[PDB]
Amino acid sequence: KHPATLRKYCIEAKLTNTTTASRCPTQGEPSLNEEQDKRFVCKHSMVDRGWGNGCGLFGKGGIVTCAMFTCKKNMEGKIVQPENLEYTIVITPHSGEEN
Amino acid sequence: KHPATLRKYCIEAKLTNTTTASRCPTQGEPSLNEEQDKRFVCKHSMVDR
Amino acid sequence: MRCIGISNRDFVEGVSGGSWVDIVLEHGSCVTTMAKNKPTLDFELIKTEAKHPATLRKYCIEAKLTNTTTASRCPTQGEPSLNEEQDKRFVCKHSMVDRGWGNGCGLFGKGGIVTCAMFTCKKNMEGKIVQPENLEYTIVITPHSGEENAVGNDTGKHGKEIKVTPQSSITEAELTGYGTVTMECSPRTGLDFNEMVLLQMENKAWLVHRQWFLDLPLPWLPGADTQGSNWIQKETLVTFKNPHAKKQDVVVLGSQEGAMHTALTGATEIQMSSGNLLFTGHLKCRLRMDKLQLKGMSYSMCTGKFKVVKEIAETQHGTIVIRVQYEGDGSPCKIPFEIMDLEKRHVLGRLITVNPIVTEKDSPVNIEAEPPFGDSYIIIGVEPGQLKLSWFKKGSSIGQMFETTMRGAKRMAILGDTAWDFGSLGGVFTSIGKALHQVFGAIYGAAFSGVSWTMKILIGVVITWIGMNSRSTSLSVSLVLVGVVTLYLGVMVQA
Amino acid sequence: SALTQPASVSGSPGQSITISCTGTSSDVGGFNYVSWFQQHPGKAPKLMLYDVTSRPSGVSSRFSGSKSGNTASLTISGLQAEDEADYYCSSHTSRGTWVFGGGTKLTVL
Amino acid sequence: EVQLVESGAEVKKPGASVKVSCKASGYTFTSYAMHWVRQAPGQRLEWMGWINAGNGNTKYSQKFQDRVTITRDTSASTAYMELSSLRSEDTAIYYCARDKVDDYGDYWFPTLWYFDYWGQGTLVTV
Amino acid sequence: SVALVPHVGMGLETRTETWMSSEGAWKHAQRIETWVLRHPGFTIMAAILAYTIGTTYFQRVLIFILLTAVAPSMT
Amino acid sequence: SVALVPHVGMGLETRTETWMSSEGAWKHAQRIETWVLRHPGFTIMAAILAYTIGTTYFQRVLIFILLTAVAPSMT
Ligand SMILES: *[C@@H]1O[C@H](CO)[C@@H](O)[C@H](O)[C@H]1NC(C)=O
Ligand SMILES: *[C@@H]1O[C@H](CO)[C@@H](O)[C@H](O)[C@H]1NC(C)=O
Ligand SMILES: *[C@@H]1O[C@H](CO)[C@@H](O)[C@H](O)[C@H]1NC(C)=O
Ligand SMILES: *[C@@H]1O[C@H](CO)[C@@H](O)[C@H](O)[C@H]1NC(C)=O
Repeated sequence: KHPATLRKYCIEAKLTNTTTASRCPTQGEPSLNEEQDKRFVCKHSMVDRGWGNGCGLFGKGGIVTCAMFTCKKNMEGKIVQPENLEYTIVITPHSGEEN
Repeated sequence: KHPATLRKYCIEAKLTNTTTASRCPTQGEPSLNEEQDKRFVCKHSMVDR
Repeated sequence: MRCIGISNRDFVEGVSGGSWVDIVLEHGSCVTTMAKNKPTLDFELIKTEAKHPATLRKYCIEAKLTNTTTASRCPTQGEPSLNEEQDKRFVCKHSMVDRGWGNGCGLFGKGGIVTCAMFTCKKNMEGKIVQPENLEYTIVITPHSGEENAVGNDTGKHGKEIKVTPQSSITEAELTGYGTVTMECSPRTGLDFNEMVLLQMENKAWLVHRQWFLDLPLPWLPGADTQGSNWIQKETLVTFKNPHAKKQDVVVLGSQEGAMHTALTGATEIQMSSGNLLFTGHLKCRLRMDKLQLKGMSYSMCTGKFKVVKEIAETQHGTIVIRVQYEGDGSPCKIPFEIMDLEKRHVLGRLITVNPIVTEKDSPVNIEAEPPFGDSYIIIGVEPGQLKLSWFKKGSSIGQMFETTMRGAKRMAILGDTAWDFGSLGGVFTSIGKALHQVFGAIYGAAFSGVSWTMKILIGVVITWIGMNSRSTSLSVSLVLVGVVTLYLGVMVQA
Repeated sequence: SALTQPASVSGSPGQSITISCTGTSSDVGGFNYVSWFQQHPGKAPKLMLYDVTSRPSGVSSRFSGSKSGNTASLTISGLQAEDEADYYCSSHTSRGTWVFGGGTKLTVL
Repeated sequence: EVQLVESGAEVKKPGASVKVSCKASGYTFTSYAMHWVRQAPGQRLEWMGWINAGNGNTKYSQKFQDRVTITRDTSASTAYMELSSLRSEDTAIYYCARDKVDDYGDYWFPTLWYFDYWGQGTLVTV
Repeated sequence: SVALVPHVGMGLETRTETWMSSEGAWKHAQRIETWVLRHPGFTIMAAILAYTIGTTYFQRVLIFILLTAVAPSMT
Repeated sequence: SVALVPHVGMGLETRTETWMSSEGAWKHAQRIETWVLRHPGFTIMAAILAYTIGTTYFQRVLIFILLTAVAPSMT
């Protein structure tokens, strides 16, 4: 009786509002306003940069990709205190009744 | 000439809008809305109740 | 310039008698070919297309059950029967429950019970296959002209792309001004598409092994099936629950999409929405540079002043690219470009954009050159107003040798026994090495298929220890080599 | 975030006139995605320069581009009457968008 | 010849919606991304977003993000720019400019010569 | 399930990054570590049994590693 | 994947039947059998390695069994 929710797991999500930011080699990390929000899952990585894609240098430029994480289905896990633990027992004598 | 800034470092900060939340024992973790954005510095701890 | 700015660049230098060279082309990589009298070219595999896929199996990743029915039989009366057991769109199970007077039975025993439900697929993943004759590799050949396509699209040049198919595996590019290049490719050996399935699952496609695909534990349709209703392994997507011996029930096992995603780790993802495009794999081609000629070799030195309009930069491969503009007379002139020392007594570096020339006065040309490690000076132009550029290359020659050995070993790891063709000019040593690699790789792939990288490292360590603790030197050395190679491959296996 | 350019500019014919496009470390101080567009009245913009300095095939060689720190500059050397137009500076920013200058009106007189 | 042609001028009332098209010819429509750039009467050029004709991907300016919709028609080699809930500030010429996507079909890094070809410009008034 | 046969040692591998290659590289070892931390009792028994069975220290370590690696996964 | 961390050895089992006891009782052994069939080469080399390392048939057989059971698992 009266279980308490201990944790909700996400089993089906969706990603939206994906965004990316790049920086030229050796200039540090890119910045995304969405990195501040925790609803956005983000990752930093390196891409090849050079004259072709607008950089004066020819190194590994840092890049950050951010997408909004939204949960669609849950796996709630509840807990019960042993006090709210109604057990039910049925006692039937061997009365011999027909049924 | 024309140097590009590589990183900013904080030498003097301040804290404001402090909030706290607790959960009864063995019921998991407290949840604060302020924990949603990274402007707020947070930490989890256990206090007897 | 297309091949610059890509960290997986390869430099193939030298063509054999016959003016041909063997180059393997990879999708993420690029190849710059340098020959003595020939111009420098860039080769990139930019697309592999499989056409006319044929489904061989449609798996069910999510189903539902609708029409549950049960038949029950008293003990010693045999198993029951439902009319829907004959039905292939129903999934059935036989169990036993306690029976007796209380159940209206009269014999007090284990009465067999059968429960059936209709299996309906809600989501499936196709397993299309493609005939090896239907592949089409698209390749772009771009020469180091030092120029640009120019934005004015009324004339569009410098963009030769050649399509290579198993039927037409020989094709020539007509690079304007440089003659023509002939590619003699072997698409039938790049990838064994008779042992691969184009696995498509909810707007995401992977390239997977065919035996792996046929071994998946999900229910499947033959592939020609156009109505479902005959799923094979329906039992893998349902569970029959008989807690105690009261009732039997059947329920579905939820969407298998995430479990499939977990199963697909180690499978290369492809595109299958607008055609089946595979941006993975390699092509082995022979480069015919015989009818390939440098452009403007009849021209004369500029004898004018150059200005640097794009400041000299160092690419990821130890070379330097600069963009200079000519401001002088005699517009179609060879550009005097040398990598000398400070006193200009010795030639220290060799330029890569071979025979840099100026076609128009107001048309910058960008030169790529390979300087030496350490101090070097880039000289452009002649005595009046000659512009001398300094440069320091930070590496070491030993470091470059180590890096090249590492790159060659990595190429062997990926293109096992095909790494011998990446720059091969024929020869007997290359053939012997390739044959030995084929013989050894057959055994290695036989003995290490289906093993994760952690298991490879464990086995390599075990074999290395066994070789170390071996009385025989002939056995010890071979075992240690096998162990070290196994450790290397395990440390560089997942991709 | 708009790239800042002088509201107007004027130069006597046959002279050289320069235009400035000051941006941030992301738009014009971080990348070479600097382009100059010339727009005559009642007409669509015309790409005059790109990659800071490179000029289109049909674009005259009188047009030269420079970039220093967060500022990119466009210079005109002939100052012909046909050069009198409105010039816009654009850059591809670090966040994947395009920002345009406020545009400078060049007048020969 | 690589000519870009857009629909004709239109008059709309505040609170309405306007769709503008840009027909691309002379080049592979699927190989280039289509950008929409609007310019208010006697004001600066403003970037709105782009559509990748190869796969229909889009990126809008933070401004216009909620009102502008960009679509392409591979069959007609045509691009569309839907602006909903027009206001008095939306009166301006709406240009279309192209930029080639990479050989993968992904358009994330532009080419240095982006916006090399423009449409004539479509005028919208509210 | 399908997740238990994760298309790893099939060859077919290239320079291009595979699917879920960043995580699956170490997630198995992470899982084994978590299991060993959550079930200390079995690991002690595995060490004792390996010591009893393994004549040399090489055999003992090999047996212990195999036992502790197969205990959670065999589940 | 969660599917690699099932709820088997948690020690809560009652006389009542569990979620997939019938199905999952032999699933791992079936997987090992199928893997060993599809990849014989690793089986021969594992047998050779176990025979070499194991000084007594007990050690050799145990090592071979553990190697064969763990190879598909990480796979
Ligand atoms: C995400 O995009 C949607 C449009 O699909 C928009 O309504 C929403 O405001 C966006 N959220 C953020 C945080 O930008
Ligand atoms: C923080 O507190 C101040 C008052 O001290 C208030 O004006 C402000 O809105 C608060 N902000 C947040 C994010 O709680
Ligand atoms: C299954 O049940 C549905 C009711 O939802 C019924 O319409 C249909 O005829 C049944 N099909 C059978 C029993 O084969
Ligand atoms: C069980 O009891 C009910 C009511 O007492 C009776 O109707 C029935 O016949 C009995 N036997 C059964 C249900 O087998």
